[PDB]
Amino acid sequence: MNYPAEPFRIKSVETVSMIPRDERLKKMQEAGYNTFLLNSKDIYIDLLTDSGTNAMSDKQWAGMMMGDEAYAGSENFYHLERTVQELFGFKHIVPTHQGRGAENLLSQLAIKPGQYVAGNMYFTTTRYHQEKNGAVFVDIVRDEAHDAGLNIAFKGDIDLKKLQKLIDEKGAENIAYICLAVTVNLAGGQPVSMANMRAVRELTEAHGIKVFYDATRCVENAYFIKEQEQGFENKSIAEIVHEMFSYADGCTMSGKKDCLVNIGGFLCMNDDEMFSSAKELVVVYEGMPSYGGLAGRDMEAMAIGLREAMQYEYIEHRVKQVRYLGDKLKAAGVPIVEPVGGHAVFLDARRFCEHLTQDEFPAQSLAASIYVETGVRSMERGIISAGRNNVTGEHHRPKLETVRLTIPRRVYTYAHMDVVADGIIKLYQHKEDIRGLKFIYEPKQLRHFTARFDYI
Amino acid sequence: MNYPAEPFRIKSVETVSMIPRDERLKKMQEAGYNTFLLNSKDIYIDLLTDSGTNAMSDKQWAGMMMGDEAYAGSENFYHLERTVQELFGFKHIVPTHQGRGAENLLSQLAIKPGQYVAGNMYFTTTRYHQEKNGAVFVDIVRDEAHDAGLNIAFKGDIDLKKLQKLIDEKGAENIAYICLAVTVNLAGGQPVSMANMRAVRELTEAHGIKVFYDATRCVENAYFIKEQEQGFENKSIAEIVHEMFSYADGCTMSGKKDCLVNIGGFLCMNDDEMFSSAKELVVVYEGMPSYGGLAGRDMEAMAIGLREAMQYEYIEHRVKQVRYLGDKLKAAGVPIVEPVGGHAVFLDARRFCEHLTQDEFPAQSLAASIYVETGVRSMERGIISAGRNNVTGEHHRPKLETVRLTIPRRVYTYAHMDVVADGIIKLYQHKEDIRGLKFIYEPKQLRHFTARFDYI
Amino acid sequence: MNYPAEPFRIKSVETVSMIPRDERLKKMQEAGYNTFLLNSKDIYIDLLTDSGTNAMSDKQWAGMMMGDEAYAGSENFYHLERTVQELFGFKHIVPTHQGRGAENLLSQLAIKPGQYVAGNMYFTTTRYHQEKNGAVFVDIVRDEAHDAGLNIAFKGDIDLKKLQKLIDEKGAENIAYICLAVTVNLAGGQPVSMANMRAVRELTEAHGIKVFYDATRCVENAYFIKEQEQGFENKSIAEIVHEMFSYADGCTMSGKKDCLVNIGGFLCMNDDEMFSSAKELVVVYEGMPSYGGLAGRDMEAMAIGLREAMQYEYIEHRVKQVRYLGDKLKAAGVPIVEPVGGHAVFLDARRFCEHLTQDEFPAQSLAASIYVETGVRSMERGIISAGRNNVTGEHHRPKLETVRLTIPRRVYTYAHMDVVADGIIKLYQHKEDIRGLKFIYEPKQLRHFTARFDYI
Amino acid sequence: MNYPAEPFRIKSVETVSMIPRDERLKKMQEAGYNTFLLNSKDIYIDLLTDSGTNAMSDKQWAGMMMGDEAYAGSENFYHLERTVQELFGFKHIVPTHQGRGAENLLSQLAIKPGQYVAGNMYFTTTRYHQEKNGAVFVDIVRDEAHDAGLNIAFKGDIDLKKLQKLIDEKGAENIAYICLAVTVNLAGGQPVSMANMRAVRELTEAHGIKVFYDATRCVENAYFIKEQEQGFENKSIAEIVHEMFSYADGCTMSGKKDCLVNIGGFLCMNDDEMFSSAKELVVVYEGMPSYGGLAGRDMEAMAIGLREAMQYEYIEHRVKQVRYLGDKLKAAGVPIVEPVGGHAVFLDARRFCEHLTQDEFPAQSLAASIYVETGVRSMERGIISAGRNNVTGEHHRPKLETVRLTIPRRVYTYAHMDVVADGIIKLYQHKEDIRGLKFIYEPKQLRHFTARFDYI
Ligand SMILES: CC1=C(O)/C(=C\N=C(/Cc2ccc(O)c(F)c2)C(=O)O)C(COP(=O)(O)O)=CN1
Ligand SMILES: CC1=C(O)/C(=C\N=C(/Cc2ccc(O)c(F)c2)C(=O)O)C(COP(=O)(O)O)=CN1
Ligand SMILES: CC1=C(O)/C(=C\N=C(/Cc2ccc(O)c(F)c2)C(=O)O)C(COP(=O)(O)O)=CN1
Ligand SMILES: CC1=C(O)/C(=C\N=C(/Cc2ccc(O)c(F)c2)C(=O)O)C(COP(=O)(O)O)=CN1
Ligand SMILES: [K+]
Ligand SMILES: [K+]
Ligand SMILES: [K+]
Ligand SMILES: [K+]
Repeated sequence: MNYPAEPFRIKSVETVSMIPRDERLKKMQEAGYNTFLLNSKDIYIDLLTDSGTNAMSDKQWAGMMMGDEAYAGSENFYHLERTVQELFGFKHIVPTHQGRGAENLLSQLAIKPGQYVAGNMYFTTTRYHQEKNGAVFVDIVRDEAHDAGLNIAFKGDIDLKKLQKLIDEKGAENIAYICLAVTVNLAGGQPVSMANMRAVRELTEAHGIKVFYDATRCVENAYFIKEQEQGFENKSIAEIVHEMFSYADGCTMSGKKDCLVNIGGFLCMNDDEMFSSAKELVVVYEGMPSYGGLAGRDMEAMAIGLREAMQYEYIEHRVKQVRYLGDKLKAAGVPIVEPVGGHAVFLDARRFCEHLTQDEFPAQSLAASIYVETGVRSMERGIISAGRNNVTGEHHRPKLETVRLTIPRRVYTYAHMDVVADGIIKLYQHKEDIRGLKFIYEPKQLRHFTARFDYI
Repeated sequence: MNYPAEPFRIKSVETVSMIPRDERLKKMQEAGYNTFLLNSKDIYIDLLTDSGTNAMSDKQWAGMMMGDEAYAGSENFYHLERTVQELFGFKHIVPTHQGRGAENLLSQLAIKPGQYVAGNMYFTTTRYHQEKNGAVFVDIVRDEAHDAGLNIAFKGDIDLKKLQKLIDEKGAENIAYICLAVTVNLAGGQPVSMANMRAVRELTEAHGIKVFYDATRCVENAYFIKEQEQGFENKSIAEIVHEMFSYADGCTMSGKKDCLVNIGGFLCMNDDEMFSSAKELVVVYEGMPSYGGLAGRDMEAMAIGLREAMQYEYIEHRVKQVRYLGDKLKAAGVPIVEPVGGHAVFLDARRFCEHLTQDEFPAQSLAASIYVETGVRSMERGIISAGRNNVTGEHHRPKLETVRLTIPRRVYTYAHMDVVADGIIKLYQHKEDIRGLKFIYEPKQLRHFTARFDYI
Repeated sequence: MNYPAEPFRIKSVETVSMIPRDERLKKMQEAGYNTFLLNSKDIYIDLLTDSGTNAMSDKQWAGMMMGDEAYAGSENFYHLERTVQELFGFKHIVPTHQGRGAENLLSQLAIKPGQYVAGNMYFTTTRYHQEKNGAVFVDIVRDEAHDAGLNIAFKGDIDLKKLQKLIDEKGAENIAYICLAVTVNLAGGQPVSMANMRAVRELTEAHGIKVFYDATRCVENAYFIKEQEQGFENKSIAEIVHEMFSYADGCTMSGKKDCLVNIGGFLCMNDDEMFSSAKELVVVYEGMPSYGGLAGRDMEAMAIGLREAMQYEYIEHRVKQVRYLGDKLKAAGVPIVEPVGGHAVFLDARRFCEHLTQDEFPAQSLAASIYVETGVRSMERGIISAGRNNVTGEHHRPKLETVRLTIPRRVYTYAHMDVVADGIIKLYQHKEDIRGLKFIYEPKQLRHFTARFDYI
Repeated sequence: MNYPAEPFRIKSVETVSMIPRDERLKKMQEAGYNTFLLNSKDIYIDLLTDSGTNAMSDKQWAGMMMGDEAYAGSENFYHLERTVQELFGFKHIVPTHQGRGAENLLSQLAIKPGQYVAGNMYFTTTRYHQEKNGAVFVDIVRDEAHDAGLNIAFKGDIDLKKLQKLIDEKGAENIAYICLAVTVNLAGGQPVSMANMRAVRELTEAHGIKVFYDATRCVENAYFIKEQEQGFENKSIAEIVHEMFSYADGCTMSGKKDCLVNIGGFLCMNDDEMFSSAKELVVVYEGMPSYGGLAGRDMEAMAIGLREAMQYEYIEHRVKQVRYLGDKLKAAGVPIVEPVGGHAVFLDARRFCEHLTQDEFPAQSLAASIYVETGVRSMERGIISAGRNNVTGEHHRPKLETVRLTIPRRVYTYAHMDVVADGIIKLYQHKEDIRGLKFIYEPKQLRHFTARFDYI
């Protein structure tokens, strides 16, 4: 089916409600026109992020009651370890409270100052942690991933020619590692093909370069592989996931996405020495190698969640619900990044706000207008998030200037998607009304989280 | 709005799945062609009943962690007591584990053998408990309630002429009480108007006759009053509910319906003497006057749920979701009871299976076929449920021969409704294939729950 | 150990507090000097009963999150069914909301008016249900069970000579069944030996008489067999429990005791015909044969709890904690029923209040005084509970006139036991102050639950 | 009362068990004789730490069901924020996943390389983050805090003459801040007096020096003030806590101690500019200013638990339960740190193992032997934990060479304390059997967490 019914039913609910437009106007201004700064109770449908906002199952809530809260050697850590070893096939695991805790560890463990890290498109926390440890980030994603309107499969693939050029020009020894993300968040939640994963393994292995996956949305990625990559139509999601990670030396994971939890992450690796070093560092920032800044009950819920995520009907519906929202938006001519990704519809604010230049922050302003007009919260994924160039002080200027309608797993229905689409479509009819913004307060890094703006 | 989005979002889920038709064929025969005898894991979408199958809120689950499990005087009982006193306006409450526990008490308390009980249509457990205690049930519902296809408002209303006729012919002193149900389940979930409740109160009070409400779906009932009775458009659901019970001497309640819980009921009354007698009897069958066969945590969840149920947007959506299913079926030509009621769509098995006689049990067989062809469980509400005449031994033979597609509160989506409608519409295309049934095992009372059948 | 440390640790808590003496004085008066009528919030340590007041484990609370709330065929019911079949060895089980629900079913199913039911001492709800159905209760417990101060093992044993006498004088066909309770609650929590169950099975079998156990505290009973009956020292609690029920035709169970839950019970039987008849009747009073008036989650919690109860260290500590309280009392010369039973210490009010006659209700008044002086709630288990002779209207006058300090499973500590002991011992120093009571309001049955009194 | 009964009762339990000595011997060797490396399942009574191991209340578990899991502006964050503002009286709060996350933030925010941080005794993570950010740690605790056997009140107090000397010799501008911990963990859980907090506040404010409290066991600290400092006997615990922090510029807090939770922490400050900088940094390591690496439900549980901690009878019993264990050990002549502190009894391993030198790691070995002989886990708090001098590479070699029997809040009973005491006293009788240890694996920082040893 184009659009399957939910492969689950509702066990428990939380209410939603909408404050009137006059009040939303005030709230948007109080938040300095940054949706990050709005309060949860003032939001009707919260599409800021699919991170940590997921609905857990009855089985996970059973796990929540069985936390072994020991400071060291918790049974829940061992359940998590066994599960990740079985499903991902990595030798070793260090839990972290969430994904950027794992990025902090990886970056300190695997980067020498002066080295290059090459990735399939930047990510905000990921790039900050690479740069603060002395690395230069090099984008090796295929060109197509920066082309918003282009409807092509596997937009997240690395261009092997860009990888080869980095190697030839800078030398393999000067490359800390390749960061391969599945899916690619800022490209629109775009998947990477198994073919590309295998090809990257082969090239890097030949030159002795390590490859660490960002595994955060690896199950959405696995779904696209099953759906679209020839040869995989009859493989299980679990088989796909396991093969994906066989092409990697380790991974960072925010469990707050595809592990279907509200908190949690981990760092994996095959190398014994790196594992030892990781454990020496985890106690500095996170907690013991057997809790990593998580309560025992959360290691448990994460272990259970990862295994649930492998169910075909669950992930098919997950992805197709997002696709449904995108299809409704397209049917009305609303410009979006194509194809629709695993976790979100990305409005293309470059097209939506043609009357604004990127320097007046059209994505940031569009996200504010969406809230004011509909009570829906969405996220800036453009020039603000991209941050400043750490050598020149200028904005990084991504080609993609987008607003992310991000869907938490198992929280909303198609009726909620219809409400979102209807509201965005009405706003599009008067898109010329959206005004440019300027900074009135800009943090020194990861500025999108807490920046404040005013209208031009 | 015709069909509002859910005014809540999902906090936790439980998976659903479907076993193939060939296995369902076998399971249906193992169940003696009676949907009550099917196992839960063998059912894809379970519309057997809206009783006790509801999804609770996060707030209710918080109350589930706060059970004061004292054998007597639990703080949870006091919370329930004051909630019901506030919302229903009755003087006294006695908790029971569910509705038929309250029916057992009322019937033993209020019936002298040989007396009449008059109601707006029979109900199965209610009539059995009336008859077990020596009463003769008299149906005083308006004639239109028995006319499946007749689309009129407030089909649940008592015909005051029938009540008057009973008083005239039998004498007021020979009437134990009037049972006034809101809504009327077996009529299709049909509401009773405020005007009717008032007229019933006036006539009964003039003859000294007691009126006990069956409050089980009172909130659905209050919704229909708000929506359709002129003079009530601007009243809150809560003030409608309170006014309704101001015309009663007490009530039975299965909380497993409109109190949004999985177990729980109670008996209310204004009379001090009956309250005293009720407390003497509750300890025989249920438990103390302060737990009545419930865990403290369940009195808590029931108190919280009754109050949540008064939110307009919740109950508007609840009722319109049922209406949506009914609208799809009607549009495709599938025969249903009209108008659509508060809790369920009722297929008209008489019209659906015109090739069968009522003696061949078309509702029971239609329910079996629905399960075989779709994995949806539905309920017989026809000749089987109506039981036998306890004087003559003949089947009661109700005019309404129906299969009930019953919707748990806050559990399913419109997509689930679409799946259900598609399946029933497909079966309707070959309705001539539905075969008649005969009993192979018949229980001595309430026979629909566990009777077994074979095809004739 | 005489007194083992708890074989568990605390996963969660609820607070306790004590209102001052002058407030307790007022509350006791407002409660008509009946401890049943006190509110939970006004109680410091609530020892009214071990029924439904148990602390569940983390595993049970895990189970509480996994309720399959289906109206029929719940997976939780099948887990319960398979657990009871495995552990008790009965063919069939019918769930009930608690114990007296099962007694209602048994008594209606197995008693013809005019017949005798013989038991190892009466119990309150049990005897009422026997009588209501037209049986005469005959006490066949050994004489020693009525001798409060006698310290002998297996006081709950049936006297085979009394059973034989009944067979000889009334005929086997006039005995509905034998009701063998393990342990015997009103004898002081006294166990029955395996030797005795064997002998009763043999005598009843020879005469075609049925034996139904009251299984309510069968695990406490199994503990005494293991501790004290020759040949059982190396048998597991589970092995002992299974052998016990191999001597029975069925059982009633209140799960609210040894199944470690807050609500729940069941009826078991080996006979196919009785099982069919039980299922016809369960739907009248309780619910479906597959929920019996319980939420799915509670059948789950009860299935888990029954299996947990078989852990030797748990039930060892359970029983020895009670024994600890009894030993502290005996050390101070406070008169109690001997030996200490499985679930409670029974103060011997006959000796404690030797200045009052039984017609002045010493046990009722002692219970009132204990609350006033200490904030501890305890239960009348004497002339009040015994009720009225249904032929003569006089009080039944049990030899045992006792006040029960009943200990919920896994709730209190030895320090709590010490506080209770200190309070009772202090009261004992001035026991002469305890005043006689008289009825002010007397229910027609099970009078102890809600009766009100005043000082003579 | 010397030792009060628990001012709560048990709501739910988790089982404990003991593996036999021969298995414990093997597990201990497998853990390289480091108790941190043992598995929770292999531990009978786990006294490793009071961090994150607490039992929550029913009210907290209710709060666990009401997590608003929004990525930004969660209602649970606002509850935590207003709770801490009310109770601690700081202007601003930034949540962190636990204490060392708050220490990472404070140290990066408030230290310029080469500055001094002075504190009332070192702590492990605290000193590491100070040093890693370029500070030199200066111990300004009174000399008596380092004298295990010296029983004096308020041993945690800063020596004002050491602070004055630091200011005189280094200059106030070269002091990054003062770290004032309440209680002082490594001194034995020793309280700081209100008089000392005032004196430190006066001196630091005169030189424009900031004082940040380590708030981790501030409620235990408040208890000692109430119990022992003249002029506070009639004040509530909450009034005392609020006054304490009125002498501070901010705090770090691990909520995993006195906030009665299993995960959680925060950083407080009064200064607006520092709040802004902390928010710029929190997003790097932890998460948003409104979740800081915690699930919404954990911010809820922490807000609830901090408020519960202020209950006098709760904290009185908490501290007096520790005292009970300490009193038992002292009476048998087992050497301990005196007086007994808020959270633990510290065995004095220098005196316990007088036949060993500190170079042979007697605290580390004594902890290993306690586990082998008793199944009780305890913590090294001596030469291993103290780590190496970051200039010379020599062991810090603290005067206090101790093993900590650390008591989680609301988890164990006095009977568990008796079992622990019995086992320690028994081991003390053959204390000369305890063998010296040497490193076989030594981490580069915080080495006690994962170091492995072998017998000399
Ligand atoms: C592919 C990847 C992520 O998507 C990711 C997180 N994602 C978020 C949360 C967030 C992160 C960065 C932002 O600029 C942002 F505005 C929102 C999100 O909504 O997209 C992390 C970091 O994992 P943590 O969030 O568990 O630390 C690593 N890798
Ligand atoms: C208007 C009313 C009810 O609808 C009702 C129950 N209703 C059910 C459950 C059920 C009852 C009787 C059946 O023949 C049946 F097949 C199903 C239902 O599905 O409709 C009760 C009794 O409340 P209890 O179920 O809490 O005891 C009293 N009054
Ligand atoms: C050996 C047996 C029991 O002990 C028992 C109950 N016991 C209670 C509760 C109660 C019962 C009767 C009283 O007079 C009383 F004051 C208190 C108790 O505290 O002892 C039941 C009945 O099980 P239900 O309580 O689940 O219906 C059957 N059999
Ligand atoms: C006075 C203070 C603490 O006691 C403290 C922690 N205490 C622990 C856990 C632990 C910490 C350090 C160790 O060497 C250790 F072996 C155990 C403990 O058991 O004592 C923290 C840090 O708070 P976090 O643990 O929430 O990050 C800051 N300040
Ligand atoms: K249910
Ligand atoms: K209870
Ligand atoms: K923990
Ligand atoms: K979250």
